[PDB]
Amino acid sequence: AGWNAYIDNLMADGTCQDAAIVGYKDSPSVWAAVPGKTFVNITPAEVGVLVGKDRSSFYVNGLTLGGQKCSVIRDSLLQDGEFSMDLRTKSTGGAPTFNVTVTKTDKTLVLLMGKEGVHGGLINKKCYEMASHLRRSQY
Amino acid sequence: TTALVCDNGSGLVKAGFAGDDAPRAVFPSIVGRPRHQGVMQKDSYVGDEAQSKRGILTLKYPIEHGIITNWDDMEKIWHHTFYNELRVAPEEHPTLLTEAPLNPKANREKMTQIMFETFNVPAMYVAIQAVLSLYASGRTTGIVLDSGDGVTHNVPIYEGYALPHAIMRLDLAGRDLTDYLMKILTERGYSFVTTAEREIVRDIKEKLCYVALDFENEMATAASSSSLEKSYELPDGQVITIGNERFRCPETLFQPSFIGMESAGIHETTYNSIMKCDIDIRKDLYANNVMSGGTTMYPGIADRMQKEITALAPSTMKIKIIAPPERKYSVWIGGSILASLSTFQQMWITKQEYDEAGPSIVHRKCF
Amino acid sequence: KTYQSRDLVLEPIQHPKSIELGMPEVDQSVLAEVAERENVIIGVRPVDEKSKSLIASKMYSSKGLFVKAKSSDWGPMSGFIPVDQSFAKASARRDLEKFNEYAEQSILSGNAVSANLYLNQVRIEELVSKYESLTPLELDVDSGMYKTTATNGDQTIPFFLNKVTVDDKELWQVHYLREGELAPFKVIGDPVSKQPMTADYDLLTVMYTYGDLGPQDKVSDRLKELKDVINTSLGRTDGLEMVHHGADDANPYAVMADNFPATFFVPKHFFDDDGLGEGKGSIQTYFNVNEQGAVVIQNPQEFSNFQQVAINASYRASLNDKWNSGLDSPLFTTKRKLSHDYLDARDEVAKKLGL
Ligand SMILES: Nc1ncnc2c1ncn2[C@@H]1O[C@H](COP(=O)(O)OP(=O)(O)OP(=O)(O)O)[C@@H](O)[C@H]1O
Ligand SMILES: C/C1=C/C(=O)O[C@@H]2C[C@@H](CC[C@H](C)/C=C\CC1)O[C@@](O)([C@@H]1CSC(=O)N1)C2
Ligand SMILES: [Mg+2]
Repeated sequence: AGWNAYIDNLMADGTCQDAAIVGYKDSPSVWAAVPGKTFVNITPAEVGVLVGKDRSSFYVNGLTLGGQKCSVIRDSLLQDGEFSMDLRTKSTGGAPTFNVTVTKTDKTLVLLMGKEGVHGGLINKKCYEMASHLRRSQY
Repeated sequence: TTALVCDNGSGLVKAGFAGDDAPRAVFPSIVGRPRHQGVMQKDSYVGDEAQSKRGILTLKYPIEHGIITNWDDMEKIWHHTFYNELRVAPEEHPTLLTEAPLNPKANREKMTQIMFETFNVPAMYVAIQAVLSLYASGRTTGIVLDSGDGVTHNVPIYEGYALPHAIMRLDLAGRDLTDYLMKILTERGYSFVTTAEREIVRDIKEKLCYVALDFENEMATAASSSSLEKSYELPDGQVITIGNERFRCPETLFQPSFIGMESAGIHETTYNSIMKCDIDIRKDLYANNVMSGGTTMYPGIADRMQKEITALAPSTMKIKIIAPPERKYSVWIGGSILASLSTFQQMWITKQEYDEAGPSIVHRKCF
Repeated sequence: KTYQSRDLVLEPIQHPKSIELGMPEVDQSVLAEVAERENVIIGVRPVDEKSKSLIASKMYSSKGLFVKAKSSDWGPMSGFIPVDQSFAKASARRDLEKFNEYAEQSILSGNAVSANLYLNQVRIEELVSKYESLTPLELDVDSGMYKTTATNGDQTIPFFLNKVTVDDKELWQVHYLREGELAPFKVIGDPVSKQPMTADYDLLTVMYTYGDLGPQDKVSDRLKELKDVINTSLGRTDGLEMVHHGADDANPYAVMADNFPATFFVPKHFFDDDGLGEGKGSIQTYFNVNEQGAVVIQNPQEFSNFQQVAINASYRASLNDKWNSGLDSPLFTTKRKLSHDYLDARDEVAKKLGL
């Protein structure tokens, strides 16, 4: 599918290190993602935690995206006009951690992970703008 | 072009320029309007000027418990800050404003709209007060206990991001402590009830109060000797002796039942806040407890928090309380740090972004 | 052993020498105790060395506000402000009309009185023998006074000194030839005590702990209260205060003898082994401190280093206080004097934020 063009668009300005568009209805699957990165390995169990009815068990010790442990910073998944979650990876020692935003549309999750030092607000705005474009195209 | 940093407190406005190590202006957060409200000197007075003319004006606090409640009066405060205190044209400076933890979405949207539409700032950013205090300590992960004049919060923060699900609020802060000290001195036969008497008691509180390491032991010492007594000269020339009131007043932070509140104390809400965070970050929070705000200035408060948190936590947990000497102003100082970094230019909301998205741009960009 | 914090490097003082100060050491000890009790850093401008005995006598008042007439540096009036400004320093002698008008207006406005000048025996001995400012006194028969002349200023003017008893004290009254006739010499005196004004203790700067900074209930009430504590501690008779409320204009003048050597007084924790930090040493290792606790600041560079050490220790000049402290700026700007805790935190945050 021509979904790779959306990944190229998200990765164009050099602020992000990973990006993905994931269908979450029925049997979830990665429609498009940056090859060899983390989001490409997202599982249906991980999608289930992101979109699940329970909005508190992921505060015990976070959640994973492609096996990468993340903490939830803001859960705006059920907030009108946002439908997003902001996360930050969890690593060891002085290893860098990165901001992630997930935005939910009618049929997809748009996921974006920033490079080191890229502010979560920049990633959230970028993810929001792509999700808005997809909603206009009935996705 | 220099960015401006404004910390709008329930009690005091702290304002200045990014890159400076202290605010240039610190003034009371009050607006005074004429008592005569008819039709046939000035529409309003702000801060220092408002208090001087207290006899002819009705004074109000536009921020209650850290949240803006009177928007018309808040615009008067911002106008005064820019034009009278800082002497700058707001349209020439990017402006960093602070907000309380858990500030409603409608309030942060209105603050954004007022900055761009009323003051025409070129860019702006809204930061949570406690996060800026953590930056002023040279950290990006930790848990801040911020207690000012109007509200107290425990705010755990991961890499510069406050964790709202774990924030705890205690609706008890410096003003309630002043009112409690007024009540317990009045119980001795003195009379501290008026607005002017409230200011005398606030001065007694700031000068002589402290946090006891062991409250019951300190009460027993106060009842068996005069070793803890201090004298204070009142404006009329009378001398009042402050004894167990010196430590009973801030003890209310640890025991809110003293003022009839059923809330847990600041040590218990610190534990509760840490426990609402991921298991993986809890050791880092316990080792990085930063105190900020005027109500954390009591001598002995860091040693008391160290003892109380040690008693709650697993015995093997490494606990550290950081209480910087400049903590009355660490929110402002942290804002000056953030707004002076080259990474800030990518964080601010520009007028172009505001024109494209409207006030809800503050949800996306500021957290 | 060496002190280091960012770009501030101070090497321990090798072979510390004693520095001559104008302020009597009895008063230096008082100010050292005030700095400790009030937990403030107090800086005082140098006092002219020759006026020390005048101040130590505790008989005179000190220079108040609104007095623009100049003091004298010659004759028996040395250290005082003569009503006739032809007897003042050279700058007044070359602008007589201007300075005589300042002296007369200070008396007409109630800010001063015209007072007789009495000197003690210590002063006569200093002027004749220690400083050789006056020629040896020669007794006259007709007046019963001793004639002398100055060895600097206008050496042709005779002065006449008379032994008098003023309230159980044996003093010398100064007389001169006013329009050719013997008359009592007049100096500017305080309007309450009526006593001649000597140099005062002019505060250079006051640096407070964070707790004492911020808005005030009432141009500063915090400085007014500290000045009252200082005058109370100095214990002079009511009306003979050495420190005055308020401050005169900044003035477009400089001269090193007017700002250095300054005497700073600091809280006693600065003198401990961990005074400047955990293992950074005591303040007296890097700054010249005398036996009375006076921290002696000799030049603008030392002042800048001292100010940085004080700001690093969370002592700052108030926002509400107005000072003209600086002179010969090595780097006396806002950006150059930022606290090292601020700069270190900014560096740490920049690193953590990916910069
Ligand atoms: N030395 C001190 N000891 C105790 N309390 C103090 C001290 N100094 C200031 N305070 C108190 O701190 C309060 C002001 O602190 P601060 O400026 O942090 O509050 P704020 O930012 O205006 O309020 P908030 O953040 O609650 O909206 C007042 O209640 C004041 O009496
Ligand atoms: C010196 C000072 C301190 C302060 O914290 O002031 C702030 C703002 C102030 C506003 C009213 C007051 C009469 C004006 C100015 C005093 C400002 O109210 C406070 O004093 C209130 C009332 S008593 C108390 O503890 N907080 C706090
Ligand atoms: Mg505050």
